[PDB]
Amino acid sequence: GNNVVVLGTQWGDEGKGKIVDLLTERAKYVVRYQGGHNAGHTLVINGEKTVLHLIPSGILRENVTSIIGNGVVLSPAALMKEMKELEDRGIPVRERLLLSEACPLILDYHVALDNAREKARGAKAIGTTGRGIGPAYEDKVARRGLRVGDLFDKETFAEKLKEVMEYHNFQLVNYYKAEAVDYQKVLDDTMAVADILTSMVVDVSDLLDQARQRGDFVMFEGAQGTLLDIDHGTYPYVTSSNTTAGGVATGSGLGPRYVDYVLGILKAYSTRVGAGPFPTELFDETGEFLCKQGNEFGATTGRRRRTGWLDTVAVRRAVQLNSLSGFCLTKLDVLDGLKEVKLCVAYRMPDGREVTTTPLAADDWKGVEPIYETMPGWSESTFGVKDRSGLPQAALNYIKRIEELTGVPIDIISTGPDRTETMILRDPFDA
Amino acid sequence: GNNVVVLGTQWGDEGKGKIVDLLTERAKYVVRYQGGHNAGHTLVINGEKTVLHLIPSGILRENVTSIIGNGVVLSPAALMKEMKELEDRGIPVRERLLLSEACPLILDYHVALDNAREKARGAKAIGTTGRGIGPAYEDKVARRGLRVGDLFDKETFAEKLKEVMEYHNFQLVNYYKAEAVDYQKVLDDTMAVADILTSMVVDVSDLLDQARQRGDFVMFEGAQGTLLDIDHGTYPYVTSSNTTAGGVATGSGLGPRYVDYVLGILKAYSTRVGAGPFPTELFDETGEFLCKQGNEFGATTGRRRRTGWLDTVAVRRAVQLNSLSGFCLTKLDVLDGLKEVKLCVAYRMPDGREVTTTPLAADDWKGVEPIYETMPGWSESTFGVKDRSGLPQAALNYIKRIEELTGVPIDIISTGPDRTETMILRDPFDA
Ligand SMILES: Nc1nc2c(ncn2[C@@H]2O[C@H](COP(=O)(O)OP(=O)(O)O)[C@@H](O)[C@H]2O)c(=O)[nH]1
Ligand SMILES: Nc1nc2c(ncn2[C@@H]2O[C@H](COP(=O)(O)OP(=O)(O)O)[C@@H](O)[C@H]2O)c(=O)[nH]1
Ligand SMILES: O=P(O)(O)OC[C@H]1O[C@@H](n2cnc3c(OP(=O)(O)O)ncnc32)C[C@@H]1O
Ligand SMILES: O=P(O)(O)OC[C@H]1O[C@@H](n2cnc3c(OP(=O)(O)O)ncnc32)C[C@@H]1O
Ligand SMILES: O=CN(O)CC(=O)O
Ligand SMILES: O=CN(O)CC(=O)O
Ligand SMILES: [Mg+2]
Ligand SMILES: [Mg+2]
Repeated sequence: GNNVVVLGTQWGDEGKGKIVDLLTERAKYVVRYQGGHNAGHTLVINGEKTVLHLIPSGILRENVTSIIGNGVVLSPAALMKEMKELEDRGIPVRERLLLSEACPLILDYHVALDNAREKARGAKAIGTTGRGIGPAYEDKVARRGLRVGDLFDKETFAEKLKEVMEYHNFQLVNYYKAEAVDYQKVLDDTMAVADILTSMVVDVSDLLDQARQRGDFVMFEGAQGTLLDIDHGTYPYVTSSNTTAGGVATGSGLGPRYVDYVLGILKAYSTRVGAGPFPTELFDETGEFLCKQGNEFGATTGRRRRTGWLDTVAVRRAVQLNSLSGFCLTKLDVLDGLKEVKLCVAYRMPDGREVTTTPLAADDWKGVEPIYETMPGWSESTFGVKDRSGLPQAALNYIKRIEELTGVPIDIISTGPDRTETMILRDPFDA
Repeated sequence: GNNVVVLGTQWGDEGKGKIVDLLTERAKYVVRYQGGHNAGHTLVINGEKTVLHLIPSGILRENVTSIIGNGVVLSPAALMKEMKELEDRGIPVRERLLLSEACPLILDYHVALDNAREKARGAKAIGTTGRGIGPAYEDKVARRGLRVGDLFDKETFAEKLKEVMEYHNFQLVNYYKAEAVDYQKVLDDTMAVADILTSMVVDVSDLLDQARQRGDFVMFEGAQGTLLDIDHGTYPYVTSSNTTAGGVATGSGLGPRYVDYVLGILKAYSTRVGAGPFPTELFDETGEFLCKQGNEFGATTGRRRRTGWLDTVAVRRAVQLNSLSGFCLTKLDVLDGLKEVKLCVAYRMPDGREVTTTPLAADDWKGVEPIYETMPGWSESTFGVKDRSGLPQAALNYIKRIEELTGVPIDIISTGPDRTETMILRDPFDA
């Protein structure tokens, strides 16, 4: 179909950035619909690396108009920092990026709050990226938050900013005993980039509606992953937005009935950065192997990622929540050399029951044990293979099993960080 | 289709409760996906009235399983209050109601906070229903909020409740100078109903997925209305949840691609309860007429509702945001006796431009003027008419014009508060 959603079926870092950059060759628009700069999407073109955070992954293509939708919490600072970094590399961001006036603004005090809250949790810290994401979504739903639209009146903005900061600082100092955030500083930093930021404003809801009516190709790019979903993830160890497919509509304004295909980015194994339940987590040599071979370190915080086997129980939950149309199996090449590979096919509950369904809130995942199916690995190299024909049978079997267990086909297979180290068996845009 | 969404295309109170109760005769499930008890849905069967708030509008049908989805903020108090009221009237709520463990809990301190925040806004008060809705969504996205799932461990719950209340009370007394909320009282009130509440818990995401695979008829019932949407409504004069169609997926767990038909409940004229922009608002005799004839008073707060002409510009925004399949025109009977009727077809911006599109944030609606198309009214009574044949031509013309202006057909016409005072031209379930 014309409207394709690319999102993470696990705990993020599945390879959304690459696949979005890969598939947008035919797209007219690329749209981020939730999250903020907590995301870290890595693109590699002819060996050249690019890490995006707030800026959509279609920014490297000039035929594409990248769009930061209303569902996104936007940090003017982060935007300018990335804009300048990309512009110095020949990417004219301002010319291909548009954003929603309904976007909530992330400012310094949000970060201070983020840090304070994480501190107060002590050993039970969520392990946020400390980018102020949570607090920004909080001011939004509370209805005191600032939005891009507020910037259109420099005067009234300063007033609104002043009272909201008086509100937060009171808490930062009196309740948390932390430094206060300077009103004037935040006002100046923001005012220094107001004209640039506002010149990219557009009515995204309307734009996407017109694009749909014209049959334009639109790609929605998700951030984080399904199990980090504020509603359906391992609460409270989740992000504060809806990472699941439903967030596409709320975060862009496109009517939900206009989603044609949902592509789940599925990593051949599992990773998680931040605290929280991880049934198939490995602490042995294999885990260490995955981390090393997969270069698993947060593209945003650089923190070492927790590793584990692919979890079919957890992935099946992602199938139903996102009404997945197909998967894109990534980093299959990272498993090369393993004597055997395992995939969780069931959970052994603390009371002894065997289930094929996942617990909701984090607490409920306690004591849950993974039940594995063990398959033969392969010594052959699959790195960069662009044809299923060039893959070992053990790998094909592993692929087929995943499909059988999930009931969803694997339409794309990635064998390397580069845009071309991939094999598209079925393109979402014409499927 | 099998999955039909019924939601408000305006500012709420369009008549969602009636139409849901009307159409669920063929439904297996009815699902609320956002909001809380701030909603007020009025059902009238053979003259008998029922006002629901938290409880879905399919509760009066025994063949229907009502479901409070995860997107809903749930007040244990409100639930029990409604449960007992309905049970004393022969409606065995506990036997036909199921709810999500992922639902955030609304407790007394949320109400206190709600009241405090509204006080702090002074003359710029949002005009919330003071039910604690906003604060509950705030604790949720912040990830400190309590959920139905937490109730499964009475011990750990008290601990979690204790620390979150210490957090909020600090603010209530030190920052707002308001009374504190008693921890023990909240703990006892909640514990007094824990067993009842938890006995209705079910995995809603999974349930709806199985129901979809079986082809069961599912009706999603929205609360509030499109322009009250936290993202797309007249911010900050909106509710704190996504009232638009996209909220169906995030608030229930059903994959977005599984929405078959979206039915927009459209009142023949406009009403708004709470502060905020209202372009076609009438302060004359006609406005007073609408209020009186339409018995316009919040079914939840009893507050007099602001009235005005039907706004096609604002409604068109609802068309695209919700990817509407059709409308259900309600309270056509309330216009009987008017010499002429008007419908806004364009906006005159403050700078002089004529536009057919709506402003986003409230501030941006300032100075906006409505441009009307005036049509002849009708003296004939349309109350209770169950056949389009029994409607005056002027009414048919008014109906056709609405369709022409919006590009969406009016599949149902309501002519009275009773379930039967209606005419279904096309049923969403088989259309
Ligand atoms: N070996 C290998 N690396 C890949 C593949 N696809 C992506 N990567 C790399 O894996 C990492 C994924 O992290 P990240 O970019 O945070 O994923 P995202 O957050 O989903 O965009 C990046 O460093 C990519 O360059 C693949 O198929 N094979
Ligand atoms: N005259 C008339 N009243 C109606 C009709 N449909 C519903 N009502 C009444 O209009 C009111 C609508 O308010 P409310 O129930 O809050 O609407 P909701 O919040 O969308 O469910 C109720 O008192 C209904 O009984 C209709 O077609 N005609
Ligand atoms: O900062 P936060 O409040 O969102 O942290 C809350 C939890 O969310 C985790 N986190 C946040 N963003 C991403 C991420 O984004 P990507 O690159 O788009 O896939 N990939 C992986 N993990 C992520 C870290 C915390 O446990
Ligand atoms: O209490 P709140 O925070 O949601 O108030 C924020 C604003 O939302 C308005 N409000 C809330 N719920 C409803 C409503 O629900 P219904 O019966 O389902 O249609 N119908 C009409 N207006 C409503 C009142 C405030 O301006
Ligand atoms: O690329 C995003 N993450 O992995 C998050 C982080 O770096 O913490
Ligand atoms: O029926 C719901 N509303 O009208 C809200 C209120 O009563 O304030
Ligand atoms: Mg990443
Ligand atoms: Mg109502």
